[PDB]
This record gives sequence, C-alpha cells and structure tokens, in this order.
Amino acid sequence: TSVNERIENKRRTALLGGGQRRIDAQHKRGKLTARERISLLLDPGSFVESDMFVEHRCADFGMAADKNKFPGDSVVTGRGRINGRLVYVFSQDFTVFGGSLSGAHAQKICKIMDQAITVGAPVIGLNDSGGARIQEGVESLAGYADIFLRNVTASGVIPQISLIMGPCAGGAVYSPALTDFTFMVKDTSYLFITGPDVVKSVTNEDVTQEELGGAKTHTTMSGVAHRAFENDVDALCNLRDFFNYLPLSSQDPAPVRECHDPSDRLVPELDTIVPLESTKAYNMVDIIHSVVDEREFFEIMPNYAKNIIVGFARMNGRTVGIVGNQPKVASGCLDINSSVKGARFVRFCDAFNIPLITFVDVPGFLPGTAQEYGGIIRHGAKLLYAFAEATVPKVTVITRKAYGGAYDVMSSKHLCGDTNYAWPTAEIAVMGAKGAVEIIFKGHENVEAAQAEYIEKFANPFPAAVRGFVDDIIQPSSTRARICCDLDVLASKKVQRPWRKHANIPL
Amino acid sequence: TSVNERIENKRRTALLGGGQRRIDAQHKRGKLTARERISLLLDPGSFVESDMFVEHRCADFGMAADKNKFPGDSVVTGRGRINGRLVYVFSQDFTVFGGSLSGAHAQKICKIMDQAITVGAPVIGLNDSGGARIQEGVESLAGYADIFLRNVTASGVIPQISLIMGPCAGGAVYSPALTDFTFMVKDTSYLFITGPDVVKSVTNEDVTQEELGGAKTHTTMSGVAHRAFENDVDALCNLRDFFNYLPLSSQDPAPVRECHDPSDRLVPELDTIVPLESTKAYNMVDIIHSVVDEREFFEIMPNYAKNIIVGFARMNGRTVGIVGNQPKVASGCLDINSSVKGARFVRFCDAFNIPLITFVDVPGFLPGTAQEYGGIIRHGAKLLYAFAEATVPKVTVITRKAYGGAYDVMSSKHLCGDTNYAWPTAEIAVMGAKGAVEIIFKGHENVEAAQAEYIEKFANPFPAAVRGFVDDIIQPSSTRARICCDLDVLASKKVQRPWRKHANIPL
Ligand SMILES: *C(=O)CCCC[C@@H]1SC[C@@H]2NC(=O)N[C@@H]21
Ligand SMILES: *C(=O)CCCC[C@@H]1SC[C@@H]2NC(=O)N[C@@H]21
Repeated sequence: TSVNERIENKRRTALLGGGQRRIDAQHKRGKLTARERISLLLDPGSFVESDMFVEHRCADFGMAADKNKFPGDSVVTGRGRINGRLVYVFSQDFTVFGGSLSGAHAQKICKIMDQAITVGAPVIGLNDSGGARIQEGVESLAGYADIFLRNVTASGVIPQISLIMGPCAGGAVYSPALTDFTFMVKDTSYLFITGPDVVKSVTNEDVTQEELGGAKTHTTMSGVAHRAFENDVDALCNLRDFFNYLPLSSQDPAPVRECHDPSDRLVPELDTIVPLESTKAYNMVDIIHSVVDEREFFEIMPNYAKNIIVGFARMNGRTVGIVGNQPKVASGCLDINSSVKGARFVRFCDAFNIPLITFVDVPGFLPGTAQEYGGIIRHGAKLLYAFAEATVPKVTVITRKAYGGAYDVMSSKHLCGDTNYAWPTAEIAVMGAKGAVEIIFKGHENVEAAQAEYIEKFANPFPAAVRGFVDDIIQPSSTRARICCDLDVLASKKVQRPWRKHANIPL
Repeated sequence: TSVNERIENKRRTALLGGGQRRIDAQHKRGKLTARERISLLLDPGSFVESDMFVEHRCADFGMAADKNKFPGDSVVTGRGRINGRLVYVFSQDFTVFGGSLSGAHAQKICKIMDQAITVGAPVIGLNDSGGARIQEGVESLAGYADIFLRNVTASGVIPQISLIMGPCAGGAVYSPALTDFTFMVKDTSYLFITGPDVVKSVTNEDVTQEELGGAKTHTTMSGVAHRAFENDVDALCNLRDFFNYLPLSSQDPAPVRECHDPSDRLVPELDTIVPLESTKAYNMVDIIHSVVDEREFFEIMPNYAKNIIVGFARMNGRTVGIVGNQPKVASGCLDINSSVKGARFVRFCDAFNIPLITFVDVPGFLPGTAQEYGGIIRHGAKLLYAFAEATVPKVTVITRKAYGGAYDVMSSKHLCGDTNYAWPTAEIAVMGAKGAVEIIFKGHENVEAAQAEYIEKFANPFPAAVRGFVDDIIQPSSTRARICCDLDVLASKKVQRPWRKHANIPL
C-alpha cells in the first residue's frame, strides 16, 4: 500500500465517522449527523475542515487497538462563512464513542477558539455529548478546563452562540452557561448534570428524561434556554437568520444592512393601542412589530418571564435590541425572573455596540413572600445595573405607567440615557393618585376634593416633563421616525468612565 | 501498603533520581548532580521544588514499564532566593534517561517560565542534555517549540541567564542563543548541534569533542559563550555574584546596593596612564579598575574580541555597564567581532535600565579584505544602532583617539548622549594630521609649514569642544567623581520616541 492510498482511506473513514449502522440509528432517531448539520449551517462550499487526521493518544484499556482509532476523534471543527461573513464552528459527533469528550477532542475545539479570538470571528457550537470519556480519566477534565478558560476569555470579544441538538451531561453543560445565547431543539435535546438514575438513587422522587432536562423545561421554567426550535433543519435555518443580526467582534459597530422600509413613515396604528382605562391591559407586542423594520422581530424566551419582552430587530438597517414590559401578564410588574432575563440581554447588547430601545409600562414590583424570600431586592438590582452601566445609545419610550422605583430601573433618563419620549397617556409618579392622596391628606376634611385636585394635576405626563425627565411628548404615530432619527445620530457617541479592573454587578 | 507509605517512597525515588550508580559516575566525572547544584546556587532553605511527582505519559517502546517511571522526569524545577531576591531556576538531571528532553520535561520548564514572567522574576537555567528523547518522537519537538516561544516572549521583560555545565546537543543548543548571557565550564561543557560522528560522515575532516564544541572554542573563537569557569563549584559561586548586578525585571531600576567607597574621591593614578606618544599603547583596564567602586569589575568574554572591553561594575552602589576600547590590541580598531560583542552587551543594558559608561580610544576600522569580505559594513552598523537606540543614561569619556566614522559609532553626543568628557590628550578628527594635510594641501609649495600649522590647530581636543561636541575637558583624576554626579541625576531621565511595532536592527 502506497502513502497516497493510505491517505485516501483515512479521508473516507473520517467522513464516515462511527460507521454506517450508527448513522442509521441517528437518522431513525430523527437527527442529522454532525457533518450534515454543518453543510446546512454554512454557505455552500465555504467550509474548511481542520485537523481531520487527529487521533487520540490514549493507549490504556485497549484504546491502543486499531478498532478504536477513529480519525476526527468525535468532533467536526473548522471555519466557513454565512452570507459571506466569516464564522468558526464546531459540531460534536455522537457516532464516535458516544460523542464523549477526550483530551484531543477539547484540543481541536480550543484551537479554533484561539483563531476566532485572534482574527475577531464569532464561534457557533452545536453540542451533543454524553459527557467525559472515562477511559482517559483526568485528561478529559483538563479538556473541560481549557475550553472553559477560552469561553471566559472570549466573553465581550466575540459573540458565542450555542445550539444544543441532543443530550448533554457532565461538565459539558457549563459551556452553554458561559456563551451568550443558548438554543435547544424541542423533544430532541436535553440538558442535565446527572441523569434520572442518580436523582432516584439520591432522593426518593420519580422523574423521566424529558422532565429532568427537557427543552420545554429549560425554555419555560428554569430560564436557561433562550428558544427551542421544532427540529434540526428548522433550528439551523433560524440560526442562520439570527446570525445575520450580530457583529463579528466587539470592535465592530452593529451591522447595517440594506433596507427598503422608509425610515420616515408614520404608524397610525399606534395611536389607539393604549387604552384610557387604567385597568385594561394591552399587548405590547403590537407596538414592537409596528415600529421595527418590515415588522420582523426576533423574540427571545417567548415562554419564560412573559411579563418582559426582549429581542432583536432592525431599524433603518441597523441591528437594535428591544426591551419592554408586557402589561398583558401580571399587570406588567417586575419580578425575579423578568429581572434576570432583562439584565442578561441588555449586557450582551451593550458589550457589542447594539443600541437599546426600551418600551416602559411598569406599575411596580410583584408583591408577596414568594418574591421577598427569593431575593427580589438582590435580583431587581441586576436590571438597574445592566442599564446604568451601558454606554451604547439608549432610547426610551414610556407608553402608560411608570410608578415607583421601577421608573428608574426601566432605563430612565437619569441613568445616562440619550432620549426619553412619553406618549400622551404616560404617567410618572411615586405611586398612583389613590395611595398618594390617602397618605398626603390624612385626617383632613373634604378629602374627595383633594383627590380630584391631585388627579387633575399629577395623573398625566406633565409633572415629570416640566422637570426635564422627558424630552418631548409625542404622538404615537410618529414614534418610529423619532427613534430612527436618534439612532442615526447617536451611533458615533462615545462616553468616558473611570478606570476599573472589572465590573462588580450585584449578582 | 498505605497511601502515605507510597508517597514517602515516591519522594525518596525523586531525590535519588537515576540511581546511585549513575550518581557515582557523575562524581567520578567531576560533576555535581542537578540537586546538589541547586543547593549551592540558592540561599539555604529558600528552594521550593514544584511538580516533583510528574511522570511521562509515553507508553510506547516499553516506556509503560514500571522500570522506566522516574518521578521528576529528568529536570529539577522550582523557585528560591539569592540574597533575599526571588529567582526561578531549573537544572537538567543527566542521570535519568541521559537528561534527554521529553514532552513533560519541557512542560515543567515552561510552567516556571510562565510564573517568572507573571511576577517579574529572573530565570536561571543550568543546562546538561544529550538532546531529544527519540522514544516519544515528535512530542519532544513540541517541547522545544514551547520553550523557544517562552524564551522569546520573556526577552526584555526578565533577564535570562544560562550556564552550561555539561554536553548539549540537538535543539537544546538554541535556548542559550535566546537568553541574555551564556556561561560555560572549562573542559566539562560542550555545545554543538551534531557530534563528531556526523561531521566525519558528512565531510572528510577529523575532529574530537573538545575541538568541535568545547568551552575554549566558544569563549575564544566563535564568540558564543560569555565566560568559562574552572569547575562546577566556582561556576556557581561566580554566578551568584553575577546575579547580584541585575534587576529582577525590566520594570525595575538598576539595583542600588550599600556602598562604602566615597563617591567624591580623586583618582590621581589616571593622569599619567595615557602616553603622549601616539604610537605607544596602554592598557584600558587600568582606567576601568580605578574608576569603579572598590575596584571590582566583572569582565565579559575576556578572551574574545580583545580589542573591545565590555562588562559590569558598580558606581556609588548602582549597577552600570561599561564599554571601552583596548588600544593594547590591534591599535584599538573596530572589526567585525568587536562590533558583535558590543551591540549585544549595550542592548541588554538598555533594556533593563542599566546606565552606560563608554571609554573611547579608537583610531578607525581594521582594514583589509578579511573584514570587507566578511561584511564589516553590515556588522559595524550593529554597534552604531545599539547606542543610537538607547534611552538609558550614557556617559562617554574620550581618552585619546577618535578618528573618522568610529567617533560616532562609539556613542558620541550626537546619538542623544547625556554627557561627554575629554581628557587633555583627546583628539577628534576625520583623520590624522598626516593624511589630512596631504589631501588638503596638494601640489602647493611649503607643505611642511602647512603641516606644522595644521597640527598646532587641530591635533588637540579644541576644534570639537568649541563646537559643542564635548561638554568639558577634565583632568583625568576627577573622572570618577564627575561620572558619579551624572549617574545620580540622570537616573530619573525619560525620553519620548515615536511608536513602532518593533525595532529593525541591521543584523
Ligand atoms: C391592591 O391594593 C394591590 C395593589 C398592587 C398594585 C401593584 S401590584 C405591584 C405594585 N406594587 C404595589 O404596591 N402596587 C403595584
Ligand atoms: C598605514 O598607512 C596604515 C594605516 C592604518 C591606520 C589605522 S588602521 C585602521 C584605521 N583605518 C585607517 O585608514 N587608518 C586607521
């Protein structure tokens, strides 16, 4: 056998992976293989695979046998482009040793992370594993340590996107916790530290795989996964479109893309969304959809902390992040869960120079022992900090209510905001007229007259505007045009801040 | 066997190394072991050994047998102090696998280099090896690559001192080429890429070990080793004293140490060293010894390029570097070899904030085809650059001759010097009076009168001094006091220079 023949056989084996019968199982299971997934993700013909001939060096427990020598060592790594833009990817291959992490496995992933940091290119990981490769022992633990170090170092330098498309257990579960966004695939992906076998052995509780770490749990109740997609093909199609929003590095401005939607059009549909009756809820999403370019909005965590809306959109071609209250759910009140989702989203957009638009309608905080015992004070400070720290353009629109300390938490002008607009129905106060009059006028005669006088003077947007809290009071139909104008002039804004070794968010 | 018993046996094996019989050979050979050498080098009780329990992971060619498992894997690494000052060291142990370099071998060395860079501590290596460990194959080549990368990265950050105390072959020979100073041990150390067996196989020439790569060759003819010491014990004793001159990092000022030698004393011995007869040589070393604190001078490469003197000394407690000509050898003329030694010494002292004192007495360059064919133009530019680039205090004293372009090469005031003094016998000119008059007065009558007129006006230190080339003309007896005064006021001097990615020395 010649050298060239050996090489050709090594290429064909790396392409097959764990063997055709294991591929057949993956397809029976409704899953794509690691190499098929890359072909869908990246532009045709743009993918360049690295280190395809790397094999493990472990010789213990029979691992020195030729029957265990799978070139590629369970990961596909390399670089490519999505719509002409450079991206680094890796995808874990479940057909070789179960997708378990070896020393060399982690290495290959680390090397492309080092290039991505060096050139300033994003990294997308497609995760699917069973955990560490116990046959090597502590080399897989060193593998995890090296990946974790890169994931932390890359934070704020390049965006890191993780899509989980299968099981995930052991140390693998912490890389999505270090990246910026985590997505899952409904009823196909799992994310858990230990399996149901350990849970039942430790505590006398019964649980199945879908209940312990299923995609529905992590997108609806734990707040870990940002969005689950129906299947592998739809998940990668939406991932490509999501990719188009983000810059390649934090040194880059928010991407600007060709846009046909006139920036100066009016939106008459906004003038009557907000009811005059204070106890009538409305859907904030109708406002978000009508303002954003071509009515396209990418919603993050649609099923978790529904009282606050966060997501991506484009206005006049430029990527922006949108945060707003949802009065339809829990009167639009802040709670622990909403503060966690908000702070994380805001922090990402600030780090990568993506402007923020805030739609405020918040009557206060959710009362009760469930929130007080949960540390609502500690968690609420997370959203206040996330806005106060921001140095990217911030445009706030107040649609109806902003009572109490929630006024400042939801990116008020006094946290170094750029512009703040009020709609005619906006009301800014420490509390509603009923509470304020009962406290201010206590024991006096003709309280009912005092109630009428207070409402006429303070139950509107004027006592705040005349003080400099609001820059203008605008007709809702003009909101989009007003925001577009601010975005196109604040984009070159820089501010100074004292030197710090690093930030100290309340956590 | 309990866990504690196993640990105690692992400690005793690491201390023994390659076994008592191999130690016996080392002592028969007149050599100390790697651990005995550290005890001599570092302050008693200050040494802390790291990673004493590390073993190789190679399982091929029988390397998995328990009989090959030597804890420490042929290197002693760790940290300590010399006179209270932190230093990182490693010493290669020849008794385990011949001192050959394994993957893990290089690792352990790299880890202490990473700490030394992080804290700002010097590194001293004691080298003794036979080359790569061929049983591992390409892992030892990766080992060399990682060491080389650290040695380059540390340059200009911490000083790196290498003492070779045994054979050195293969890739190992390049680490002393990356460090700042290389020392050897006479008739015990060797430094060669390939052995005499390869040389005789390639070319029809006979050579022995001492001729191919002996300490005498590298200190006298190739200019690679800075100084050879008689034996292992004397080599480490002089190394400790050398260590006391250098700062721990380039962020530190030149060390200042208690000194009893008055800074303002006169040195009458200098007034009559330089003869009035222009063709009478004198020994520059008598001037150097009489100026420096307590007449202590550390001479570098005493037997190579004897026409130029470089070394370390202290004036008023502060470490300084001294460069000067030696008129005793080749009239004090510059050549290829002298330019190489000078530029390297000057560059080190500048990088680590050690002031320079220059004693100039140079009639020009060595003529002939031996120098022209050797690239005297290219090599002479090395010393000119090394001085011109310097940003540390530079004090120049001109004792007798400075003709031609050599005037500027030997750190003239026009290369951003701080002070420049002339002795009464100094003469600065493009060329001597005889050549200048024959060229200026060609074909004229009464040339002999023109010769007398030229000598009376130009053959002294005045045509340069009246132009601003010399700051003062001083009596030699006051030289030391004048230099001490300049050093104590230039020490806080900083200059600005345009931004550069990196320097581009002519090479
Ligand atoms: C009736 O008195 C209940 C009042 C709750 C109104 C809302 S709920 C959360 C905010 N906190 C608060 O005190 N008022 C707001
Ligand atoms: C006799 O004419 C030889 C003159 C050499 C004098 C010295 S040697 C090196 C310098 N170069 C030079 O032209 N003169 C100096």
